[PDB]
Amino acid sequence: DSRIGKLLGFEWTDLSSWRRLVTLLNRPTDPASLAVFRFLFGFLMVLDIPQERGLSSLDRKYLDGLDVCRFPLLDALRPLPLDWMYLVYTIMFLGALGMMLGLCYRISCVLFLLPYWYVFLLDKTSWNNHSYLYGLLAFQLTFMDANHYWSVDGLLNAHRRNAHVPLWNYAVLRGQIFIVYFIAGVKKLDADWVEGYSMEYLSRHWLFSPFKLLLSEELTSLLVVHWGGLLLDLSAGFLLFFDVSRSIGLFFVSYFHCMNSQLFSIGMFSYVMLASSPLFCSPEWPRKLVSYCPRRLQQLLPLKAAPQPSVSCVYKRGQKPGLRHQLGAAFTLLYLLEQLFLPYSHFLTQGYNNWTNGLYGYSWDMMVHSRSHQHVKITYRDGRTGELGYLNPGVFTQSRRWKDHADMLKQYATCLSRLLPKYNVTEPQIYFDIWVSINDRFQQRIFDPRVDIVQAAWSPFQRTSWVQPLLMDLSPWRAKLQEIKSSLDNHTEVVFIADFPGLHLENFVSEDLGNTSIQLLQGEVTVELVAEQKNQTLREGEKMQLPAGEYHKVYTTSPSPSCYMYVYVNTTELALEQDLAYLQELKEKVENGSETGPLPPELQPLLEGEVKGGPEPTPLVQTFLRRQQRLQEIERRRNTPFHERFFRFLLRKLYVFRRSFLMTCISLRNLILGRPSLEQLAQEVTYANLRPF
Amino acid sequence: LDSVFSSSERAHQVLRIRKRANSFLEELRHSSLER
Ligand SMILES: C/C(=C\Cc1c(C)c(O)c2ccccc2c1O)CCC[C@H](C)CCC[C@H](C)CCCC(C)C
Ligand SMILES: *[C@@H]1O[C@H](CO)[C@@H](O[C@@H]2O[C@H](CO)[C@@H](O)[C@H](O)[C@H]2NC(C)=O)[C@H](O)[C@H]1NC(C)=O
Ligand SMILES: *[C@@H]1O[C@H](CO)[C@@H](O[C@@H]2O[C@H](CO)[C@@H](O)[C@H](O)[C@H]2NC(C)=O)[C@H](O)[C@H]1NC(C)=O
Ligand SMILES: *[C@@H]1O[C@H](CO)[C@@H](O)[C@H](O)[C@H]1NC(C)=O
Repeated sequence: DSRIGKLLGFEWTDLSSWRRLVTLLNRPTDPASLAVFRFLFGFLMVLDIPQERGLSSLDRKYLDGLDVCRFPLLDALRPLPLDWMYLVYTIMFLGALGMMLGLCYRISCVLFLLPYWYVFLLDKTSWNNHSYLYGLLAFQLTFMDANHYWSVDGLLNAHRRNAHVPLWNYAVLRGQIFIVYFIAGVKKLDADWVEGYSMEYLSRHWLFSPFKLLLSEELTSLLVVHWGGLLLDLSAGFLLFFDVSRSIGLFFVSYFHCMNSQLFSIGMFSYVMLASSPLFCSPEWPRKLVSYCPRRLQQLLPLKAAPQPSVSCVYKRGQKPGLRHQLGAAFTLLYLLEQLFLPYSHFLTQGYNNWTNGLYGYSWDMMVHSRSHQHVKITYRDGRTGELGYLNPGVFTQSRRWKDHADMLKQYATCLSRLLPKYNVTEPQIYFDIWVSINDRFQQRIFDPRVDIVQAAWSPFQRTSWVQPLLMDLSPWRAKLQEIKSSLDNHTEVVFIADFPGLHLENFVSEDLGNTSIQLLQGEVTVELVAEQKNQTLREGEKMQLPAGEYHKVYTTSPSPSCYMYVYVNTTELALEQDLAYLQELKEKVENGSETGPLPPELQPLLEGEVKGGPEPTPLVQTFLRRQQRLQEIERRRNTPFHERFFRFLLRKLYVFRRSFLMTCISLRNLILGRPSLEQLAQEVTYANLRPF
Repeated sequence: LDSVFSSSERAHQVLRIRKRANSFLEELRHSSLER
C-alpha cells in the first residue's frame, strides 16, 4: 500500500525485530527465474571447462617430469599427477551437468565447487574477475533451493516439483550483481580512466563506426568508451532494480555486453551477465512466457499451475521461524557485508600491494591498467667461485605475470635457487631488473636491482621495502612525450626512461642499431663510454651520439629522478628495404617491357619464381620471395568470405572438444585398468591429436 | 638444451624492437599455447 512498499517491496516495520526480518527473508517466492538461471549457468560452465580452464591444454601444462616454477596462493598446495588432474576435471564436468539438469543438485554443486576452487588457488597467474565470479556463483547456488522448477529431481521426487523458494535466494544474487556493477563503476573513478588513457586505442573498432558519423575519433574515445562505461556501470547497477527503469536498463546492458563480447576476448563473462540480467525481473516471468503459447507446445514445456507449499518458507496465517530460516538470513547479511568489504581490504594484506592494489581478480578493476615492459634482466652470482652470469628472462615459467608482483618474484627466486644446482651453480644470489610503464608513463624500475631476492624478507601483512615507488610526479609529461612520438619518420623509434638517484643503467647497443642518440629531458646524468673510459656530464637539453657495438653506462647524479630518452633507427633494416626496393623496381621495369638489356642471371630465378636447375638464390633473393609470398597470403586472407571463417571456427572448436574428451578417456583408462605398453600409448596419442576434417 | 643461461651481450639490450601487447590481464589466457 505504501509507496515505499511498492518501490522497494518491503515495509519499514518488517525491520523492527529479528523475527520479522527472518519472515521477510523467508517469504514465499516463485522458483522459475532461478531455475532458468541455474540452467544457463550450468550449460555455460559446461562449455567453458574444455576452453578456459585448460582441459585441452592440460597435457602440456602439468606434464610429468618437467621442472617448472609454480605460483600457488599457499606454498603447501602442490599439483597432482596428470591423470588425477584429468579425474578432477571429470568430476567438475559431472557436477556442472548435474547443476544444469538439476540432478542431485547439492552433490553436483559440491562436486563442481571444491575442484574449481582447488584449480583457482593452485595458480595465481590464471586469476581474473570472471573466474572469481563463477566461483562465487557456484558457492551461492550450493545453498539455494534451485531444484524446484524444471529439474529432474522434481520428476524423481514429488515434494520438490514446482514448489516455493525463500526470498533471500533471489536477494543474494541481486546483491552480488549490484555489487559487481557498482564497485566496477566506482573503481573506474580513477585519473587514468576519466582522462582517456586506459583503452585509448579501442575506438578504432568497426563496432564504433556509426558514432564516427557524428563525433571525431578522439571525442568518441572519451565520451562513449570511458564516461559511457562508467555511467553505464553505475546506472545499470541502480536502474534494473526499479520497475520503471527496467526496459531501458535491459536494453543498455544487453548492448553493453554484446559489444564487450565482440570487442574483447574475455570469454563467457558476457553471456553469464546476460543470463543474470533477467534475474531482476519478476520471479515468475518464464511461467507467463510458457502460458502464452499453443497447447501442444505446452505439453512439453514445464508446469504452469501455481506452485505447491515448501518447508523452506515461513507462512503468515502463524509459523514461528525454525533454524534454517535464521541461518539463511545470517548468511545473506554476512555474505553481502563481506562482499562489500573485500575489494577494499588492501590495507590489511599489505605484502601484495604494488603500484596497483592487491592481487588481481577480486577488485572489479577491469580494463583500467595497461602495462608495457621494456627490459628484464636476471643476474646471478655463484656462491663458491664469484662468477657473474645472466639467465633468460622467462626460464622455467609459463606466464609473464611474475614481473609485477613481489610475492611471485620471491617464489620465482626460490624456485631458481632450488633448480640451478642441477646446472653446476652453487648457492646463488639472484638480482632482478624490470622496466615497466603503466598507462603510458616513463619506463622505470619496479624492483630494487641491488637486493638479493633469495634472502630478502617478505610477509603478507608487512610492506615490502624493495619495491620502488611509482613516480606520479611525472604524470603531465605524458602529453609532451606523445608529441615527440608523432614527430618521427617511419623508421625512427623512441624509448623514454626515468631513473632514481644513485642508480645507473648499463646498456649494449647492437651493431645493427646505427645512428642512436641520447637526449636529456630533466635532471642531471653522466654518460660513460667504457671502451675508452670517458664520461661526459649532460645538462638539460643536450644530445649525444652513442656508439654502435659498445657498452655505455648512464649514471644519475641528482637528488631527484632524472628523465631521458633514446632515439634510434635500424640501419640494417633500412639498407635491406632499399636494396629490395631497387630489386622490385628493376623487376617492374622488366615486366612492363623496359630495360631491354639482358637480365642478370640472379634475376632469372625471380622471374621464374622456382629454384629448379640452377644456383641457390642469395639471401636477399630468398627474402624477396618470402616477402612476396607473405603479401600474397595476406591478400588472400583479406579477400575471404565469411561463411568459410564460420565453418573453420566450428571445426576448430570441434577439435578442441574432441581432444579434451579423448585425452580424458586415456587418463581414466590408465587410472583404472593400468598403463599399456608404450607403442599403444603412442598410437592413441597420435589418434587423439588428429584433426577432425 | 642449454637455454637456461644467456650472454652479457644479449642481456644488456634495452633497445630491442618488438611488437606491442596491451596485456589487460583480463582477456582469456593471453597467448595460451605460446606462453
Ligand atoms: C571495457 C569496458 C568495461 C570493463 C567491463 C567488462 C569487460 C565487463 O564484462 C563488465 C561486466 C559487468 C560489469 C562491468 C563490466 C566492465 O566494467 C567498457 C566497454 C566499452 C564501451 C563503454 C562500450 C560502449 C557501449 C555503450 C552502451 C555506449 C553508450 C554511450 C551513449 C552516449 C550512446
Ligand atoms: C665516470 O663518471 C661516473 C659518474 O659517477 C663515475 O662513477 C662513480 O665512480 C666511482 C669510481 O668507480 C664509484 O666509486 C662511484 O660509486 C660511482 N658513482 C655512482 C653514483 O655509482 C666514474 O668513475 C667515472 N669514470 C671514469 C673512468 O672517470
Ligand atoms: C634491427 O633490424 C634488423 C633488420 O634485419 C633486425 O633483424 C633480423 O634479425 C633477426 C634476429 O632478430 C635475424 O634472425 C634476421 O636474420 C635478421 N634479418 C635480416 C638480416 O634480414 C633486427 O632484429 C633489428 N633489431 C636489432 C636489435 O638489431
Ligand atoms: C657440469 O655441468 C654440465 C652441464 O650440466 C654437466 O657435465 C654436469 O652437470 C657438470 N659436471 C661436472 C663434472 O661439473
